[PDB]
Amino acid sequence: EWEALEKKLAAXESKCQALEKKLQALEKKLEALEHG
Amino acid sequence: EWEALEKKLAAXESKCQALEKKLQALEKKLEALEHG
Amino acid sequence: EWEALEKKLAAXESKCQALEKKLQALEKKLEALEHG
Ligand SMILES: [Zn+2]
Ligand SMILES: [Zn+2]
Ligand SMILES: [Zn+2]
Repeated sequence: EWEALEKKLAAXESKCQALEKKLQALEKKLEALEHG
Repeated sequence: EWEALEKKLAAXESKCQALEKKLQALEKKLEALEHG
Repeated sequence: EWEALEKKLAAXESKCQALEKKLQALEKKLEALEHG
């Protein structure tokens, strides 16, 4: 299913970008603890 | 290689889902420190 | 665009692998705090 694969890849991209931002948010909190 | 691309995309999905759960597990530990 | 989808999937893979390593790096720092 070609069109379904295109959409799956786009969802792939969205989920990774959301995880990158969630990792940055946790890094901010961890750094506050590390330098507190 | 069409069939190889389908499988690569499925592995893609599995790895992201595993990373999302690993991020949740680290968030739990960080929150315990933040509110300790 | 078949060739563009192949490349997008490869970028997908690279970004997940980079995020896995970033999560490991944050886990190392969190563990230092947790056992400090
Ligand atoms: Zn630091
Ligand atoms: Zn908190
Ligand atoms: Zn620990």
